[PDB]
Amino acid sequence: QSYFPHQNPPAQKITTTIEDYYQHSIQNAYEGIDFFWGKKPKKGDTLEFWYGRPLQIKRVTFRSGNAEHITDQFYNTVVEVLPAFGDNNFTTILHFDEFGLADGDVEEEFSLVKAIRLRVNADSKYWVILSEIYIQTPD
Repeated sequence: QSYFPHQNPPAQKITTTIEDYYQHSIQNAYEGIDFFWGKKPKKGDTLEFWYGRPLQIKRVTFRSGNAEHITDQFYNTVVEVLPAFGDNNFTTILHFDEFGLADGDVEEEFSLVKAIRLRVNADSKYWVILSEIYIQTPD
């Protein structure tokens, strides 16, 4: 599969500073339609999911690359959350690892969020794919 859809919590806003490729938007990937395909990430790029009410989350999964494009990962990129109750600063919860996967259980302290984002810490020589985005709730 080039893509693993999921029903994710409805987002109020989804922003990215990464130019996408035709029919491969970040909204498409979040909404279960098809994989995200972005041009080369740059230092400082973000991809953000904003929620209109506090959102309880249990696990986050961002799968970068896919079988046909194994290079097209998020490198040197963090997953951060903006807690619902706290100031306007995101906190890092995960990194894209040696498999290009950012996946883990969210600690309880960071689990009630206003936003989830990816933030890129270095330029990449490759395009980027998200083939799985799963914001798992306790429901």
